[PDB]
Order: sequence, then C-alpha cells, then structure tokens
Amino acid sequence: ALQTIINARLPGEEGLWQIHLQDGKISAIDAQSGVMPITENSLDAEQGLVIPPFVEPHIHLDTTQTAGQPNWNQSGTLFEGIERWAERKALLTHDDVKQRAWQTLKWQIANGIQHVRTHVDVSDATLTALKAMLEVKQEVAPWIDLQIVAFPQEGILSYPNGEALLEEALRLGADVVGAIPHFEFTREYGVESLHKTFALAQKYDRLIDVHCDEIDDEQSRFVETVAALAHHEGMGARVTASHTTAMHSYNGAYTSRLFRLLKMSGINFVANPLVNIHLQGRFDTYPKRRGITRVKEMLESGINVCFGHDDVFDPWYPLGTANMLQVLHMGLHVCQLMGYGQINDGLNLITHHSARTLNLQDYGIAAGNSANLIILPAENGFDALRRQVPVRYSVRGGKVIASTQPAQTTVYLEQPEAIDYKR
Amino acid sequence: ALQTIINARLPGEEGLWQIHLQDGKISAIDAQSGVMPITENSLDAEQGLVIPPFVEPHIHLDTTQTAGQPNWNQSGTLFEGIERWAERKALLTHDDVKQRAWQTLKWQIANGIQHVRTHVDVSDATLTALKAMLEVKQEVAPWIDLQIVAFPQEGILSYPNGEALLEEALRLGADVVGAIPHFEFTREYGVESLHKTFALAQKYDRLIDVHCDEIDDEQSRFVETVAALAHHEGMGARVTASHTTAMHSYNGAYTSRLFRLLKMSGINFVANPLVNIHLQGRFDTYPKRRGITRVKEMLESGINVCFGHDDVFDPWYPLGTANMLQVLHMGLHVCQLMGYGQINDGLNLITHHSARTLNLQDYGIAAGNSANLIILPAENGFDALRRQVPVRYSVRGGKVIASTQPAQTTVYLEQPEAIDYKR
Ligand SMILES: O=C1NC=C[C@H](O)N1
Ligand SMILES: O=C1NC=C[C@H](O)N1
Ligand SMILES: [Fe+3]
Ligand SMILES: [Fe+3]
Repeated sequence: ALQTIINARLPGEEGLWQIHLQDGKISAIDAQSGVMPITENSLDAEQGLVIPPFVEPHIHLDTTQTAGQPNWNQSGTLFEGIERWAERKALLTHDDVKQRAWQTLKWQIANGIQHVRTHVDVSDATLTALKAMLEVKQEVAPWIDLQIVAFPQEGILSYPNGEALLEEALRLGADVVGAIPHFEFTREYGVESLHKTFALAQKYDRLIDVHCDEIDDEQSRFVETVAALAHHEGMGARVTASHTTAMHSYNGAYTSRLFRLLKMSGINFVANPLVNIHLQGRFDTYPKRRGITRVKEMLESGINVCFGHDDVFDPWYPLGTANMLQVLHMGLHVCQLMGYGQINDGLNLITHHSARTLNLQDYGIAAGNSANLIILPAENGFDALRRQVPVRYSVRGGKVIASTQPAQTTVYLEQPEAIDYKR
Repeated sequence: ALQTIINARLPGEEGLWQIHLQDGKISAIDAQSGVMPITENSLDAEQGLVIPPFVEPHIHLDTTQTAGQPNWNQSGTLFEGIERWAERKALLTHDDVKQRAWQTLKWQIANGIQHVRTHVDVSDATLTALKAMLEVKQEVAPWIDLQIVAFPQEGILSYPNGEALLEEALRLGADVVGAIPHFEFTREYGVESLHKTFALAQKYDRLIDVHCDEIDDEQSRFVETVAALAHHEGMGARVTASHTTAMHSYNGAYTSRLFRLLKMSGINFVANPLVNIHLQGRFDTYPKRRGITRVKEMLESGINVCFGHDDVFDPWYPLGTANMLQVLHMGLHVCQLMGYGQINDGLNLITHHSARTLNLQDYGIAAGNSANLIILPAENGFDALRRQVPVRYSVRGGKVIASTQPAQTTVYLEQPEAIDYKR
C-alpha cells in the first residue's frame, strides 16, 4: 500500500523529489529541500535515480533461448541466421514457444522492463508462434505491456501466401504490421511490400515497424519509402523503421537530403547495438565497418531514435540477459556518444525515446499517469551506465513487482573495506 | 544610326571583317584586306573581337542580392541553402523582388548579356516572385530577352499542391517547366515528377529545364529519364538538364552507356562552375571532389554543354558581378580545359552553346539576323579570357546599349609606362 516515493533524483532536475501515489497513479510530484525520513508506506529511493520503466522496443521472443538448435549460425550473418531459424521454426510447438518467451520475459521484469515489443515470424502457415505469443501477452499483462509485431520474416511478396498470412496475423490480434523489404527478391517487391504494409496498417488501425535495410548495401534505401508513405498518410507517430544499418554506408549527400524527409515524416528509428555490431560488417575484410545506423546525427537533428536488444540467445545472437543498460553501453561506444552529457542523456535511448517508438499513452513520471516507475541505485544516467547498476525496485500500478538486493564486495587489506566502485 | 561595324575579328576566322547594318539587322558581312578608316555611323571594333551577345542560361533572379537575410548558409550546402531561402521566401514582396532582379539585370546589361534564363521558385501558393518577374520580363525587354522557368524548388510531388502550382505558373506565362527530382522524397517521386514535367511542357508547348541530380550521389541518375523522355517525344532541342553534378561521381562504365543516349536525345546541359565548386564536395573530408559535370567529355562527344552563373549574392553564393568571362575562367580551371585551343574555344560555352540551350532563333553574326552583338577589346577568345576584359560596346537592334571605357594603368619607372597586360 505504497503512498510515496521519497528522496528521488530525476534526470535533468536538481535536488531530491517526492512522488505521491494514489489509487495506482502518481497524484503529485513535489521537490524536497533536504532528505526526508523513511516511514511506513514510503519507498525510499535513497537519493537514487527514479525514471519511468525501461522499454524493450525490439526483441524476438519467438526465437529466444534457441541458439544452436538444430545448428549454429557459423557465419554470424543475418542471412545464415534466417536459414538457421527456418530449421528451428519447423520444430516449433505451442508450449515450447510459451516456455521460452516467458523465461526471457522474467529476466525483463527483473531488469525493470515493463514495455516490450516483440516481433513474431508469420512466414508460417500454422502461425504456431503467433498463437502462443497471443496467450503469453495476456498472461504477462500484470507485469509487462507486450506489443506483437506480425513479422513476415521470409518476405511478403517473396514467400507463398505471404500477404495473406500477414493479414491473418492482424486479424488474430497482432498490434503492429511488420515487413522486410531488403529480403524480398527484388527492389520492386521491396517497395511494393511497403505499400501493402501501409495499406494493412490503415485498414486495421495498427502501428508499423519495418525491419528496414538491415544490410551493408549502400543501395538499400527502403527507409525513404517508409518515411514518405508515413508523411503522405500523416501517420509518422505510428511508424518505426528498425535497424536501417545500410544508412551507415550511405554517401553523405544522399543522407543529408534524406534527413529532411526523416524529420518531416516524424517516424521512429530503432538501432540494435549488440546485434548490429555482430551481424554487420561481416562481408568486409579490413577495415571493417561498425554498421549501426546514424544515431548521433539523428539525435542532433531531433529525430527520435532508441535502442533494442533484438535477440537473446538465438540464431542471431548467442549472448544476453535482456539488460537495457548493457544494450545502451554498447551503443554509446560504437556510435561514439562518449561525451559526458551524451552518456548521461543516454537513458533517454532506453526510456522516453522507446516509449515514443511504441506510441505509449501512459508513460513518464507525471501527475495523472499510472504509478509505473523504477529506482536505480545511482546518482544520474552517467553513473548508472558506468556501473551497470541493477534495478533496485520496479513499481507498477503503485506496487513493487521486482527488487534486487545489490551485491556486496569487500577487499581484505590491512582492514576490510567495502568497494562500491564510486568516486 | 550605326551603319557598319568595322575592323572586327571573328572567332575561328582569319583577318578583319566589316559588318553592315540595315534596319536593325545585319545586312551583310564582308572580309577586309586591311584596316578600314573610321567615319560617321561606323563603330570601330579596333581589331577587337566581335561576337553575338553573352548569354546567362541559368540564374535565380528571385533570390539575387539576398545573401544573409535572415541568416547565412553556414554549411555551404545546397540543402541548407534551400532552407535559408525558405526563410527569405516567406518575407518576399512584389517591389522587393523587382528591385533586386533589376539590380542584377543592370549588371548583366553592362556585361554584354542580352539573353537570360531565370528560374523562379514556384513552391509558394502566393507566387509572389513569379508575378513580379513577369513584369520585370516586360520592363527589361528592350535590353534583355528574359525567359522564366517555373521552378518547383521544394519538389512537385513532395510539396503541397506542387503540381497545381507548377501548372498555374505556366498558365500565368512561364516560358520553361522546371523540376528537381533529386530533392523529391523518393526515387519514385523523382521519376514520376519528370513524367509530369514533360506532360506539362507538351500540353503548353514550353521548354524544359530540370535542376537535375545536383548532388554528390552516384545513384542519382534522373538525367537518364530526362534524356529518354526527350528522345521519346522527339523534343531534345527544347530540353535542358541543369547541373548533373552527380555525373562527376558515376563509374565510367555507366557513364559510357549513358552518353550514347545523351547524344541521341539531343538535350542540352548547363554546368554552373562558380556555384558547383562551392556547393559540391561538401560531404567529403579529404580528398575532396570537384563536383562539376563531365563538361570535357561532353564537348569531345559533341553534346551541347554551356555555363551559367546560377547565383549572385544569395543563399547559395556570396559573390559575383554577373560576369560570364569570370564564370568561364572558373569552369576551364576546374574542368581542366586548359589547352590553348580549349581555352580559346571557351567562348562557345558562354555564347553559341548557351543560345542553343535557350532554343534561340535569332542569334549569331549572320546576314538576316537582328544586329545584336558585342565588342571585346581582345584579339581572340584566349586573350579575352586571360585578361578578363570588359565589354567595350554592346549593340542591340543596331544601337549601342552599353559601353565601357577601359581602365588605364600606368607604372612610374624611369619614365611613365602604360600597362595593358598584353604580350
Ligand atoms: O530479420 C531479422 N530477424 C531477427 C533478427 C534480426 O533483427 N533480423
Ligand atoms: O536547387 C537549387 N536552387 C538554387 C540554386 C541551385 O542551382 N540549386
Ligand atoms: Fe529484429
Ligand atoms: Fe539553379
């Protein structure tokens, strides 16, 4: 029966703050002039940072926890990954998908993630994973708001009954329409697939999230069609272009021309640093390109960009604990957003920007919003990132749904000394 | 009441010539065997060069004299330029446009330019500059034949009511249909915009002049659609592709294939050396590309190419005195047309080739043509270019409309000595 969050630090704000809770919502936020005493019904943030929940804007829960089954992706490429997944997709069962999705979802709850957008492969006449994921969505609702993207992994026009299956997925309840233009047989199929994707999103009033130009091909420019169609339909807010790794390889003049449209369109962008650094640059010898989209430039231009984990122990990525601060750490390094302020502001890439990408309507520490927030045992975004701190408490609807008792390290010198890695 | 131009040198001809004038036209041209005596009603070219008037095939009189208002183009790019112009376009007034256009037109008259093609931005529902320019066209007619290009600066398909405004501009009297495919949101809009541009030109019987591929993007190939559509409609002579700076970055094999079509199509090309060297190569670090289209190769292939000033003290260019010999000087250097003959023949790039680009029907020193010609105090094209000579006399309809008394330089050595920089 929590009534208040006290001694809280807030990004971009000076001092400590008190967050009053009432009926599962935030009733008011007031600044404090000093440290407040703890008491019953008060959750002490202990001068730690309080922020809305971490968000996972791009993950594949249907493939999670399947790395090496039946075989391993030896080349470390997107293309072999799809082929290795195809082998596993043929062996899927309802319970298998639910068990694995839930295992990763629990790690996400433990990591303060209360909003997740999972893509689900719908290039499968049986739609096995989709049916399973729709049940998981209902089951996990008390802890995570899960969005499902109908993702035509093998193409819309390049796979038998691809468009029909994509629409069937929407009729069954998928929240977002997906696409993968660079994987279609031809550039023309790629462009046409986007017109079909947008028509379905308008027909069913759904969001859009395209696996867009995930390839080191300077000629892969499907992103301009995604942005142009969004601008034409006046629906930028509901549209997302995931990856756009090809943008890392575009010449600067085209990119500058393109950026005007990206900003005017208002669409969202997702970069997946852990997976992008691994799968991109695989066709170069030396030097080897990084392959992440132009994150730094998007931020400088006011274009909404955010980070996703993409994969957790599957054909496209053998690692992960579904930790967003870890995803952010990799992104800041590869994108060279290493200035103090850029690092400190990094939290935006895994909180607010991701919420906008998911078109969330109830997100942020503000009066009237649901009492969904997490507490990090750190002074600010920089500190949280540097020390890769766990989530001390995760609060949803005004109730604690996860907590982590921090590790305790001691070094035995002339006398025992506690080490917290702070300066 | 001039009756004859005597002691004239002509490009590509040996000796001196006499040009007889009658009723505002050239009645006959006869070679002289020696120097002729001056007399009343005879304009003595004094063994200087006589050529048809200089031509300005590409300039923006609606933006001229506005550099820095309200702000300066800090990046020196085409893209920021459009954005800086957009700010100024919002502050345009009828008289403002007329005053500035006239200021530059007077410099052009002083510089022996009697034919000018100005682009006018018609991505403006009020069409303020266009209405002003249509009046300027009538006002300046006694001295300059002004062609107006309806230029959809912000795109045809990418700007609200862009196509409607473009057609309205033609209905109001614009002589040429413009376009800017590389600025459209997508490659498909770019190609479609060209089909619409050609349809309007045929519907109204107007010329075409496209701002074509003005970008350092090796994939910007709208020029092939411009040339193909012209060939299909059998209208090459009436079509111009301005800039084509992307051609500077094409691989050689595609360029060779393309050149066959360029020659067969018969379309015209305009290079704008002063502006191209400034705006192109801005996305390179080092080495930095020059960015002018393939002028030297076009000349070698018999493809009509010419030079324009493009901008005079505005968002895309802070300098200029609207001087064509200066434009030519820059072009010869950057394009490496530095052989004696190439330099001497350089005048063609600012006279005859530009007249063909404007589809002029009354141009050249020939019997029957209007008596429009200028006199340069130089021995040939090479000499005129090297010394950047002024226009001694500009004659139109057989009357002097401009004259420049040359500067007089003296050095005071053991005795005073006149210096004319000749060898
Ligand atoms: O096409 C893809 N499938 C799964 C992961 C990666 O994001 N790309
Ligand atoms: O698009 C353009 N507008 C003005 C000058 C330059 O020629 N390009
Ligand atoms: Fe993905
Ligand atoms: Fe121009």
